[PDB]
Amino acid sequence: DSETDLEALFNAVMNPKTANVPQTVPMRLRKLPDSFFKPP
Amino acid sequence: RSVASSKLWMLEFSAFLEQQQDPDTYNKHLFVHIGDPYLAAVDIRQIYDKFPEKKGGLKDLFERGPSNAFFLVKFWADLNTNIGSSFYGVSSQYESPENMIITCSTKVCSFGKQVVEKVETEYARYENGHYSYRIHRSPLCEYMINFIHKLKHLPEKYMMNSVLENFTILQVVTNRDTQETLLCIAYVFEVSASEHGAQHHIYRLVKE
Ligand SMILES: *C(=O)CCCCCCCCCCCCC
Repeated sequence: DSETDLEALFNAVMNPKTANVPQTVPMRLRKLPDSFFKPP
Repeated sequence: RSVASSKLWMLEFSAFLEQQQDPDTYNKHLFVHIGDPYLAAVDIRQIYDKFPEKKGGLKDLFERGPSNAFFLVKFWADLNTNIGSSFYGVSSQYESPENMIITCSTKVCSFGKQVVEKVETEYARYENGHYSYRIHRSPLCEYMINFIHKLKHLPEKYMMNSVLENFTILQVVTNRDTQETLLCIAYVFEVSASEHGAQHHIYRLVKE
């Protein structure tokens, strides 16, 4: 496997049943300002 | 002077698609653009995993300082494009009190791992009691062009944002001779949903 694989990155989202990428904490769930998710 | 340390200020930053309609006609689409305000603070520890680690990585760079050189930019990118060949470019402008030879390094990352790096060296031009540095119409690498094309061919915007969740860019501007970090900018992306176009928030990166 390769974390920098561009096809795998897009495949993970297009075809989630075959997703093979690192699992991460979404930005939404991190300790960040509300403005981070609310555009001006 | 938002994106500015004590020694360098980035006045302008833009990524664009330029299309030639006919020999005398060009259309330019801005994907993202930046052009004494108070900038909110973000704990840099919250973003370390999204950028390269080890020596020369974000943590190492931040710890070496200066702390006032470190910024996080959140873009809402405008991906609403159209269609003579086209040109994908990046332009940016800087100002300094000092006459320096500067190096601009841009790393594009996936899951915090470097995929590509672009490196440019820039010399100073004297301007109105200061020095200006300009990177004009720097060609966007093929990886980024492919990335953009793949993004647009995703069925829904929620898919675009899902991909962007793990896509980052780290910009490091350095004094070539002294290796001092003049500016370090971390870039995070979502797609713009608004009809008003591309938008951004700029944050100061802090330790604790
Ligand atoms: C290759 O040369 C890497 C250079 C990266 C320059 C950064 C350009 C920023 C691209 C923003 C486009 C938005 C896509 C979601």
